[PDB]
Amino acid sequence: GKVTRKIREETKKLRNPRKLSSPKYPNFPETTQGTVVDLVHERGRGVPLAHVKFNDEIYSLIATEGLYTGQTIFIGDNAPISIGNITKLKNVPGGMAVHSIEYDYEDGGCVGMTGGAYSTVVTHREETNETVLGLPSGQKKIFSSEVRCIVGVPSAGGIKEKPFLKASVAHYFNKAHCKKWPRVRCVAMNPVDHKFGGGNHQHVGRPTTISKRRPHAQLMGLIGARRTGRVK
Amino acid sequence: NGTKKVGISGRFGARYGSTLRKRMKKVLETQKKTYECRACGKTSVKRDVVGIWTCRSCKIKFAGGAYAYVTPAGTTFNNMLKQ
RNA sequence: AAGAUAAGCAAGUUUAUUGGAAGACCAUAAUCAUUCUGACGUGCAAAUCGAUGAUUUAAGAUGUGUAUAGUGGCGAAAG
RNA sequence: GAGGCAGUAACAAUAUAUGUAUAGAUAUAGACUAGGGUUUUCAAUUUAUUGAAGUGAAUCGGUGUUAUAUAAAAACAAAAAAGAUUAAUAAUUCUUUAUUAAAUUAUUAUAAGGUAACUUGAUAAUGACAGUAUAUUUCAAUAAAUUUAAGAUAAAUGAAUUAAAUUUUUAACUAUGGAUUGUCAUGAUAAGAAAUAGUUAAUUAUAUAUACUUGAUAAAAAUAAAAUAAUUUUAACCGUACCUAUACCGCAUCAGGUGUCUUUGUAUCAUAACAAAUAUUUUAAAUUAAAGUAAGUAAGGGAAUUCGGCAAAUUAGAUCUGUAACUUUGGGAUAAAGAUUGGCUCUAGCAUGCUAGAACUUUUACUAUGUAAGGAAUCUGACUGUUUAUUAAAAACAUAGCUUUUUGUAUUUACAAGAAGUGAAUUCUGCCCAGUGCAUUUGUUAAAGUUGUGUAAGCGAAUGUAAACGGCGGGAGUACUAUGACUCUCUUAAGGUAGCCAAAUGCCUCGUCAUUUAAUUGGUGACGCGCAUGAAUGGAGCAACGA
RNA sequence: GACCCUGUUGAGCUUGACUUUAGUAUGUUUUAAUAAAUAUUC
RNA sequence: GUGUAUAUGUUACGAAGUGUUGGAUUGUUCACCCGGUAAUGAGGAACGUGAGAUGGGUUUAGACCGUCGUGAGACAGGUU
Ligand SMILES: [Mg+2]
Ligand SMILES: [Mg+2]
Ligand SMILES: [Mg+2]
Ligand SMILES: [Mg+2]
Ligand SMILES: [Mg+2]
Ligand SMILES: [Mg+2]
Ligand SMILES: [Mg+2]
Ligand SMILES: [Mg+2]
Ligand SMILES: [Mg+2]
Ligand SMILES: [Mg+2]
Ligand SMILES: [Mg+2]
Ligand SMILES: [Mg+2]
Ligand SMILES: [Mg+2]
Ligand SMILES: [Mg+2]
Ligand SMILES: [Mg+2]
Ligand SMILES: [Mg+2]
Ligand SMILES: [Mg+2]
Ligand SMILES: [Mg+2]
Ligand SMILES: [Mg+2]
Ligand SMILES: [Mg+2]
Ligand SMILES: [Mg+2]
Ligand SMILES: [Mg+2]
Ligand SMILES: [Mg+2]
Ligand SMILES: [Mg+2]
Ligand SMILES: [Mg+2]
Ligand SMILES: [Mg+2]
Ligand SMILES: [Mg+2]
Ligand SMILES: [Mg+2]
Ligand SMILES: [Mg+2]
Ligand SMILES: [Mg+2]
Ligand SMILES: [Mg+2]
Ligand SMILES: [Mg+2]
Ligand SMILES: [Mg+2]
Ligand SMILES: [Mg+2]
Ligand SMILES: [Mg+2]
Ligand SMILES: [Mg+2]
Ligand SMILES: [Mg+2]
Ligand SMILES: [Mg+2]
Ligand SMILES: [Mg+2]
Ligand SMILES: [Mg+2]
Ligand SMILES: [Mg+2]
Ligand SMILES: [Mg+2]
Ligand SMILES: [Zn+2]
Repeated sequence: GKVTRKIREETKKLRNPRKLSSPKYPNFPETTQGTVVDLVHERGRGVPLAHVKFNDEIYSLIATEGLYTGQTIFIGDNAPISIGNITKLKNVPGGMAVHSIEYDYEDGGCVGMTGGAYSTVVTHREETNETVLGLPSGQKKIFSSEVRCIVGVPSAGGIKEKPFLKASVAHYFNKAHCKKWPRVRCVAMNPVDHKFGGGNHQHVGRPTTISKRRPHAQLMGLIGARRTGRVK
Repeated sequence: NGTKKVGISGRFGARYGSTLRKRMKKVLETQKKTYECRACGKTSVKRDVVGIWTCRSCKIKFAGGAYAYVTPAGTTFNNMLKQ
């Protein structure tokens, strides 16, 4: 046969990988004050970024919900908690919304980068100095304290309301996000290109649930499912 | 005035279905509307980019949602900080 | 189609204008290839010619520069 | 090396008694780049052969910067134009008037003025960035008037036709002021309107100001200073002829193919067509064959021809009346169906070149060129789109919409990133885990090591899972005849529910009934023990759309 | 001769055909020193 | 000849001179109806005749449904 589509797409990512910003905030020993300068828009991502200014140095950050040009925010380990400020994790009471959490201390940020997605805090445990967070995916993860984070819900709202009612709307989405579009179903192909292909009618003939035990080039279909079907 | 119940979604004509054009009328009403400026008090705030709202008079940009000036999940977290 | 203005009748509702949205409709130049199973068929031509047709601001057409090589590449998919 | 067929097929063939002319005929024409390389010009000898001559740059290209460890003769960048000369070069030679940069000379302000916006020698700025619609009429061009010149008519004409030149207030900001006011459209103002006084500019159509579409918001880097006058054997290296199709590529003087720009006159929407401009071109016969390739016309009948109305014919522009069933309420619709159209002389409106009405007249008026045949039903695909260069353009592919699954240590961070199936909207999505797969959890099984002994995953067993692969029976009696609501019985994982049909799915089969026709194996509507229909391997359904 | 047949002549493709292999999972041996705790054998 | 009164039939012998013609359905040959006439007779010639024509079916490479096969695939089953 020939090399299929999945392996040929990953080696096309090594010839020209996709490029993004990775915005991080600095670290400062005591509480300082900074000003918001302007709001911009990037090519790949939907959430707008913000340029703040600490000690006559301009950095880049993800914009929170209510933010206007010229406003003042504070950064430090013991800043007061309000909209757009960045404090330590232990100060916030249970029930609020944070949107950039570093895994360890003195890191930029790891969790909650996209627009419209936020996390919640559920508790504090004074023994061993740990707090449990509620991830946007729905899983409870235990975080160590003394990491610092930003208070508020991120901007850009709910983008998934109105559909791509035309085909032309989805053309410019996948082109900016560097994905392959359109896609051909694997049953329509000839049996050289794909395992499911060929035949006299369009059907599969093999079970579509494939274990994870098998090697890398044999993985296709619903890989390693614990369940299949509508629940009710 | 010419339309009975379609409204702004009459540009689509007689395609894409029925309930797909209902979902367009909810979103396109709140996108093209102008709002009050929180700074200057005038009604000149419009949208130009996804997530960026700016005023015509005072020229001050505000962060916000995709299609609305305020987000319903955005206003509930302002109340719990007031207490 | 939204938006806006007036004149009537009496919370609203008829009539007349202004405005110019849409993967809306139609032609020339340019492009493609449905039918005559027309012409030609040691041909003008190792795939052309005539009439008839389809097409229009876009998921279009095109020059140059850089990247992808044979159990390999590229593919809105006919091997 | 040379025959027959055979001088056969197939191609080329304008007029003049005197001419470097008078006529006819066909073809739009001209510049930069890619490719060609002396084909350029002249002389001599007959699209040939030989021999000479010809390409002149401080301001026209390259040489310079870069496209997120080798990239631009169309992106960025110091500076010029006329008028003439040669057999052939000319923003390059010559005349006239200019501009840039570098080296040497002569001279010198170190600040004034305005309440303010700002004016004058008195530095630290940028290269640099989508698309569409409307309003300006800058130039230019038309039209008119005038002044010189040209060509023709048997005649006639308030003086025709052609050429050259000369002419035809708005936006910001400042000071007073204290509440109104604009655009073709949307408006602007106590974060100060109108009205006054004033200071800057008016970007030359590839411009200016507004508005509109987007899960698309529309490149990089080298690059800076300034007053007045003068000077120069100061400004290096390479290409500058000619052809745009009979001087390229297809083995050719090939009806094919090949990037960009410019181009005059009539043309009441345009298109089509004709004429200008410019370039090429010389001599057989003819009222007569048959059968061909094109273009025309036809008495009476009107699809009887044929697998099939294949080919041809009819309709058509513009103004006024009028417009159905169905529907996803937007459409269907320019539905269908009728009536009018010339020429000349006037009247009436205001926006002054557009529109209504009236009288007179004729071998009657969009029709030279261009320009929809219409209606009623069925099957299938939602739509715009794409595809076997050279026998298949479709019911195939794609698409939005719906659903399942993997990942919390992503240069990117779960409204994100990989893997699969169906195919817009409306209404539905029934039963089965025995078989094969997939997931989760507590009998059999290798080697190496130790004086000797012991300990692996996997397979097997238990529990979940069918919008995972898939599957969804048969026989007997029982209420004038007839049928079986009801009952009995073999087994199995469960025994096809809601729906639909001789359908693109029914062998017997040209099934049975009705209707369409003079006559039907065709079409449509009903019937069902369905050889072998059936639910996201999706079932049912047609509004809009279809070479 | 593309249809059909023969040849101990070939090639593209599939799989519960025969024989094997890249990748991957799990054992054993190699692994810095030190102190302590716990369990199993004697 | 007659189970031939006339009319209308039926059987036998001689006889190839001349006639045997129009349409609806199907790819048809075959088949079956309508209309008419004196009478729509049976057949051969490489199952006459493609450098005479047409290309509807059959019969390469696109594609759909139903049945079989775990699968590539198959069907003198049905379509374009
Ligand atoms: Mg295929
Ligand atoms: Mg394979
Ligand atoms: Mg299917
Ligand atoms: Mg269109
Ligand atoms: Mg032909
Ligand atoms: Mg190579
Ligand atoms: Mg094939
Ligand atoms: Mg000839
Ligand atoms: Mg020569
Ligand atoms: Mg010359
Ligand atoms: Mg000159
Ligand atoms: Mg030259
Ligand atoms: Mg030249
Ligand atoms: Mg050319
Ligand atoms: Mg030629
Ligand atoms: Mg003749
Ligand atoms: Mg006739
Ligand atoms: Mg006639
Ligand atoms: Mg007929
Ligand atoms: Mg006939
Ligand atoms: Mg026709
Ligand atoms: Mg008249
Ligand atoms: Mg289609
Ligand atoms: Mg083809
Ligand atoms: Mg087509
Ligand atoms: Mg074709
Ligand atoms: Mg499809
Ligand atoms: Mg659906
Ligand atoms: Mg099972
Ligand atoms: Mg179940
Ligand atoms: Mg049933
Ligand atoms: Mg049906
Ligand atoms: Mg019948
Ligand atoms: Mg043998
Ligand atoms: Mg072999
Ligand atoms: Mg015979
Ligand atoms: Mg024969
Ligand atoms: Mg033939
Ligand atoms: Mg013959
Ligand atoms: Mg055929
Ligand atoms: Mg099967
Ligand atoms: Mg078949
Ligand atoms: Zn404002």
